[PDB]
Amino acid sequence: MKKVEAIIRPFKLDEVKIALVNAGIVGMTVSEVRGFGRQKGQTERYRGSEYTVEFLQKLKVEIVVEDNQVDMVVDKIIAAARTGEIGDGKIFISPVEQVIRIRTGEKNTEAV
Amino acid sequence: MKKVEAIIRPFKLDEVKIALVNAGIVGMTVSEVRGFGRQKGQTERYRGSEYTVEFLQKLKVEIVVEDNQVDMVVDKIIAAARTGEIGDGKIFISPVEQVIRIRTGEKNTEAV
Amino acid sequence: MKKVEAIIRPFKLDEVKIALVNAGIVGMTVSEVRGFGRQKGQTERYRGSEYTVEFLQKLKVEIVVEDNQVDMVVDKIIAAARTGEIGDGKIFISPVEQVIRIRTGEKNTEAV
Amino acid sequence: SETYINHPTWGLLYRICMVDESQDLFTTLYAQRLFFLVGNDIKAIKFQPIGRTEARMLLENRLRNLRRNGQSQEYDQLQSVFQRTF
Amino acid sequence: SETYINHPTWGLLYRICMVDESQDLFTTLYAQRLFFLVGNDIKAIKFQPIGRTEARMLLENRLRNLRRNGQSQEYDQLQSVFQRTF
Amino acid sequence: SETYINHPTWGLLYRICMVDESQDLFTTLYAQRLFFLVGNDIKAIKFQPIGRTEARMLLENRLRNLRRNGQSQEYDQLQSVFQRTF
Ligand SMILES: Nc1ncnc2c1ncn2[C@@H]1O[C@H](COP(=O)(O)OP(=O)(O)O)[C@@H](O)[C@H]1O
Ligand SMILES: Nc1ncnc2c1ncn2[C@@H]1O[C@H](COP(=O)(O)OP(=O)(O)O)[C@@H](O)[C@H]1O
Ligand SMILES: Nc1ncnc2c1ncn2[C@@H]1O[C@H](COP(=O)(O)OP(=O)(O)O)[C@@H](O)[C@H]1O
Repeated sequence: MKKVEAIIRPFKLDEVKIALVNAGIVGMTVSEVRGFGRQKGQTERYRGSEYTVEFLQKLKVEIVVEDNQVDMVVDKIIAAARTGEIGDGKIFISPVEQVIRIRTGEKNTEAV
Repeated sequence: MKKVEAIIRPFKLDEVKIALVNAGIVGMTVSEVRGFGRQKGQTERYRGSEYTVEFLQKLKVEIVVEDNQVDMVVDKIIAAARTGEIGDGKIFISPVEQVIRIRTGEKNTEAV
Repeated sequence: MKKVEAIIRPFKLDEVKIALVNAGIVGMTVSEVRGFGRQKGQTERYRGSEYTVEFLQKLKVEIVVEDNQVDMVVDKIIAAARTGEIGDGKIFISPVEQVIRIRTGEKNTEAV
Repeated sequence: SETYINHPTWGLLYRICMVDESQDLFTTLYAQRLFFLVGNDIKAIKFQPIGRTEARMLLENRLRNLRRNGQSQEYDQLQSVFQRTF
Repeated sequence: SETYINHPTWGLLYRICMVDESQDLFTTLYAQRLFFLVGNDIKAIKFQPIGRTEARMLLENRLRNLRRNGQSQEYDQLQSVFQRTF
Repeated sequence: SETYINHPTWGLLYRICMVDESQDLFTTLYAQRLFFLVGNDIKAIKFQPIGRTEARMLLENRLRNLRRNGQSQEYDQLQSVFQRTF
C-alpha cells in the first residue's frame, strides 16, 4: 500500500473529491498547509502599504491506496487539480506498511 | 523506526495522550485535519436552511517509535480512541529512516 | 528521494526559509501542529485562574529532496532552527518513491 | 453530535454541552483547562470565558435534568464527557 | 487571485467574488454549502451569512456586468467558479 | 515566552512584544510583513493594524527602556526579535 499526498489549490477540493469518489476512492484526509515555491503572491495593499504573502494557502489531500491504484489515483487528481498555471502543486508517493481500522482492529486492504 | 499516524475524533485527544504517556511514549505531534469517508455529517440547519458538513473535523496524532514499539502503541491508541461507531479513524504505519534532535544533533533512538 | 520533515518553533520559519533558499532549496510546505514533549508550557493565568498549555504551537516544514541533499538540508535547518533550549524540535527523514508535478505531469527530479 | 470550533489563541475547542438553542459551552483541547460560552446566533463570534467551578456546576445541573427527563442516552454521553473533563 | 479566510466554525472559505473595494463574498470549502459576506475594512472580522438563492443571483448579476464591460477573462474565471459552485 | 495567535486572513501571528498587561504587538509569519495590536482583555478578538514604521519605533522605545532598567536578558531576546523582523 502507498500514501498518495497531493498539494493542491484549495478551491480544487470539490473537483478532486468528486474525481476520487467517482474512481471508488471513498476516504481521504485533508490538511491546510502553506506552500512556498515558484508561484509568488501578488504584492498587495492593505492600509495603503506594500507587503507580499510569502507562504500561500494550499490543501494537502492524503489517501492511502493499494499499490496498483496509484497511477489511476494520480491521473484522476492531476486532471481535477491542474489549471496550467505555476502553483498547481505536487503529488508525493510514499510507502505505507500497515493500516489498522480503529473501530474494528481490521488491517490493510480491509481497513481502507 | 516507524511513524505511527492516527486519525482520531478530536475529543479523544486526552485519552490517547494519557495512554501513550502511561506507555512511556512521551512525545507526539498533533495536526488538525478534515476526514471524508463512510461517516457522514448530520444534515444541519443554520438560518433555517439545509447543508451538510462533508469534511469532518479530525486530529492526526503522529509519533515516531522503535520498530518493536509499534504493536504496543497501536493497541494503546485503539483502546483509547475507539467508540464503536463509524468514523473512529485509522492508523497508518510508515518507515522513518533517520531522526535528528535539533537542539543537540543527536540521532535515532537518542533523538526521541 | 527523501522527505525531510522538521518540527520547529514557529518564529524560526523565516530563518529556516532563508537558509533553505540560500542552499538552492526553493520549495517547501509548512503546516501548523501542536507538540507534546519534554518542553512544558508556562502555567499561566487568564481570569485570575491557573491552567497549562499542554500541546504547544509548532510548525512542520516539509521538503522533498534528492538522497544526496539530505545531510546538507538537515545541517541548514539545524543551524537556523536551534536555540539550545528544550523544545527546539526534531527532523524526520522518510522515503519518497515518486514525485509528480501537477501542472505538467513531470516526475521525480524534474518535479521539484 | 461532535461539535468543534477554533479559538484564535487557544486553538481547537470541543462542545461539552449545548446550553440552549442559541448557546454552547466549549472547552480547550490543547490547554488544561479553559471553558467558553459561545453564541450560535451572532455574526461576530465572541468567546465568553466561564470559570472551571461554574462549568462543573452547569454540567451537573444538566445531568440531573436529563435523568429526571429519562433522556438516558443523552445522560450517558454527557456523563462520559463530564467524567473525562472534570 | 485566490483569496481564502478561516471561519472559526466552518473552517476554510474561498472568495467566489469581490463585491466591491470593502466587501467579499465567500463560500465554505468543507460544508455544502454556506455563503458569507465579509468586510475588508473592519478590525473585528464579521461573517454576514448570505442565502444560497441570493448568492446565486448576485453572481449572475456580476456575470452579466462583466460581459457587458467586455471583461472576458474575469467573466470566464467567474463563470467557472459559478458552474463549480451552483 | 513564545506566544502565537491565529488571524482569520493572514494566519499564524507571532508576539514580538508585550506592550502592557492588556495588549500585545504581533507580526505575520506568512506575509512579509504586517503588524497587529491585540487586546488581552476582550471577548471578541480585534486585530488593530499597526504600520511598519510605527512598529519599528515602538520596539526601539522598548529596547531603550529595557537597557535603562538593566533587563539584559529581556533586552537580548527582544534585540534578536528586532534584528530578525526589521
Ligand atoms: N521540495 C518540496 N517539498 C514539499 N513541497 C513542495 C516542494 N516544492 C514545492 N512544494 C509545494 O508545492 C506547491 C507548488 O509549488 P510551485 O513551485 O509554486 O508550483 P509548481 O508545482 O507548478 O511548480 C508549493 O506551494 C508547495 O506547497
Ligand atoms: N484512504 C484513506 N486515506 C487516508 N485517510 C483516510 C482514508 N479513508 C478514510 N480516512 C480517514 O479516516 C477517517 C475515518 O473514516 P470513516 O470511513 O468515516 O470511518 P471508519 O474508519 O470507522 O470506517 C476519515 O474521516 C478520514 O480522515
Ligand atoms: N515521538 C515523536 N514523534 C513525533 N513528534 C515528536 C515526538 N516527540 C516529540 N515530538 C515533537 O518534537 C517537539 C520537540 O519535543 P521536546 O521533547 O519538547 O524537545 P526536544 O526535541 O528539544 O527534546 C515536540 O513539541 C513535538 O512536536
